[PDB]
Amino acid sequence: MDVFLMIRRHKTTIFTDAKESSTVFELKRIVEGILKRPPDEQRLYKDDQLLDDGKTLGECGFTSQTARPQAPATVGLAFRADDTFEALCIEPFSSPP
Amino acid sequence: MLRWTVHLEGGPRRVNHAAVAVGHRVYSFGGYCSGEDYETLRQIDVHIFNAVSLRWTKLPPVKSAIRGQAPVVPYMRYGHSTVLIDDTVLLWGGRNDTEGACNVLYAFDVNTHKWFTPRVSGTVPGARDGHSACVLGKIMYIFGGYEQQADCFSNDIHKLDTSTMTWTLICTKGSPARWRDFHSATMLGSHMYVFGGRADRFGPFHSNNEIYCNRIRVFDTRTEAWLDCPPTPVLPEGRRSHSAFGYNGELYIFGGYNARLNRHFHDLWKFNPVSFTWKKIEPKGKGPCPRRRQCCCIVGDKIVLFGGTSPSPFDLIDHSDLHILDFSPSLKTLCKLAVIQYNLDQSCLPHDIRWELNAMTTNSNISRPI
Amino acid sequence: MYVKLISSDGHEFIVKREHALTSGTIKAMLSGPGNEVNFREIPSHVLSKVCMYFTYKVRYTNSSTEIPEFPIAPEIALELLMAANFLDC
Amino acid sequence: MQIFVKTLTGKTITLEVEPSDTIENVKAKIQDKEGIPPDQQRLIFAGKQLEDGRTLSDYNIQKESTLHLVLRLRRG
Repeated sequence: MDVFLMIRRHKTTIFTDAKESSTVFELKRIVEGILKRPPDEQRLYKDDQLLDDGKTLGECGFTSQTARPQAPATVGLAFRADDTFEALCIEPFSSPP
Repeated sequence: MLRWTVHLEGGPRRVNHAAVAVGHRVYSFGGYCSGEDYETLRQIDVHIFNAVSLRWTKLPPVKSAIRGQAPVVPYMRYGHSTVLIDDTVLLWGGRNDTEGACNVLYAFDVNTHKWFTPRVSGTVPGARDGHSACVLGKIMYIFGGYEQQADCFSNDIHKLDTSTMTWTLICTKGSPARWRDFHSATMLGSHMYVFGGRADRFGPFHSNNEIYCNRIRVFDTRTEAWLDCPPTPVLPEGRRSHSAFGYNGELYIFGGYNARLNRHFHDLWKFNPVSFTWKKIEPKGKGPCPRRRQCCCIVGDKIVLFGGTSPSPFDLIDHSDLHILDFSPSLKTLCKLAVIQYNLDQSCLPHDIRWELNAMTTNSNISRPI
Repeated sequence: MYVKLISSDGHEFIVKREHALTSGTIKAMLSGPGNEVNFREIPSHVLSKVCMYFTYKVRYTNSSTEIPEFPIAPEIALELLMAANFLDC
Repeated sequence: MQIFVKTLTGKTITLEVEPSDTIENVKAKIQDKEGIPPDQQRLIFAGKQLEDGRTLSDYNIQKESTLHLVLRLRRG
């Protein structure tokens, strides 16, 4: 049912949930209302796989069993730069001692 | 989600005691313990568990108010009941081995710690042990137990109206719950939910037909009627000496003992009165060992569980330990548990956290191991 | 609706405001006199875990179905405890 | 002759007795053999509670028969 996500770009990390049945485009519109960039200026990735606007999250592989609130699944985000898109780049979190 | 978060030793070693929560402190009264004296004239006992500092204390003996008068305090007993109404514990019922059972109402002020015996009127219930007591407003409801004089299980409801200190034997409507003792009765809204207990499958007398109830029974206090209620497809095993408490509108029962199976329990069942359904709950963490006739009290989102009897690794032991079940553990609680579990160095931590870590890991000194 | 929690090492965490309210400290900070919060002392690997705890707490409150525990690695437990204590959560 | 007393949990206690012995006598012998005071004892045979005054032959308890022992639930 519900997938719990981290949408990550550079040093930005969005925590949000969605339905398995909701679409990548719906995911892009959540990003749009937060980061003020429209869907046509966003690329979303599951690891290295670019995600299509019209696939549902479940169709992309996100399952509630693997996107739990205490272990959210990661979604990469890349923005359009000028005529081309920036490379997908996620800055790692710091590390414990 | 819910978890056993504290396990502490060195409390009072008691079973068949009675306890209420006053704020964040639990008051425990009386109870039995093997090898200790339940024949001679002893005053009943009050131990207080502080659920913030996680310390047990004990109140000093009651002194005579005036020279020549005896101290006002119930004699040491077990199988009694205690309820809290405003600033007053009402203690009733129970027995010791010598004087048997008495039916004098005892009142205990939780702030001054003075006992008194308010004058009552009406039809006083006969002395008994193993009854249930619960309250709604100023009314205390006594149900069941084993009557000492009649020598029988009871299925009466006696209500004490503490506004006038008047007992009424309630002429109920509907099919009353079966005569029984060491059951529980829990108020959810205006309805009294009666679960478990030892009983006889034919009547109100011992006859070598002992049974362990599990068809929950519901008493509406507004209409003073026993209700007919839908079947429960799933239900806990029959038992006696479980603990019962209502939390967030639902009934919970812990532990207990079934003599037909000769089995002690440490399970946790939730009953939802609205769906009228049962559900076995699995808390995180290692709980208490299977045991009976412990006491359970609610402190915010936590249950303080302590005391009771269980088989010894026929060979029973009484418990001085105490458990806390936390329905909604904070992240700070989960992290203290991790720091303890992984045995990490605590000397980096700020002193407020260290005080907490210490509190949940230090025994009290009411008792020593046997 | 969302708020931004910035860690010491400069990571930005954007979480539902209702989730962040799980922290009494953040609750206080968002209601200060006269929206985002800068935590100069909490690094990103700790603060990310705190946000996951927010999500877990709100999702599983008043829930009785069996669920996984909130995992706390030993290498993070001391810092996480200090963070939870500072954040009152 | 001999009789047995069994609680619900078990633990047979075979006792040497004669039909003339009262139910108070059998409670006495039980205390000798198990350390249970007679006031916490309740003996039941054929679903009837045995009075402390009547003897064994008054309730038709012949050789090899078992009485049921019910105790005060001091520990619940």
